[PDB]
Amino acid sequence: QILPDPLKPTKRSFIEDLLFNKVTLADAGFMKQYGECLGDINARDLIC
Amino acid sequence: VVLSFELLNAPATVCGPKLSTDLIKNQCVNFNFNGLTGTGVLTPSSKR
Repeated sequence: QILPDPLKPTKRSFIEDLLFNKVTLADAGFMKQYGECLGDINARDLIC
Repeated sequence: VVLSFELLNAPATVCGPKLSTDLIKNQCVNFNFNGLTGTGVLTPSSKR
């Protein structure tokens, strides 16, 4: 449970997956395109 | 004679002598709407 499992696609361990699931982030890509911001205006995105 | 009015906050039907042009969209332009001037890109909106 504390070491990565070769079978699963993830490179993390099970407990690490749980930990990463327990914290919510606004965005993870660090990439927001001008076309994306201009075209989803109705959303009023904080990052935009 | 005393003239009173309001500016750049509501509909207007009195204007100075100026020539209107066509509408350009999806392009960075200088714009002037009823006297409010600026620079930006104009797109169609879903707001009512």
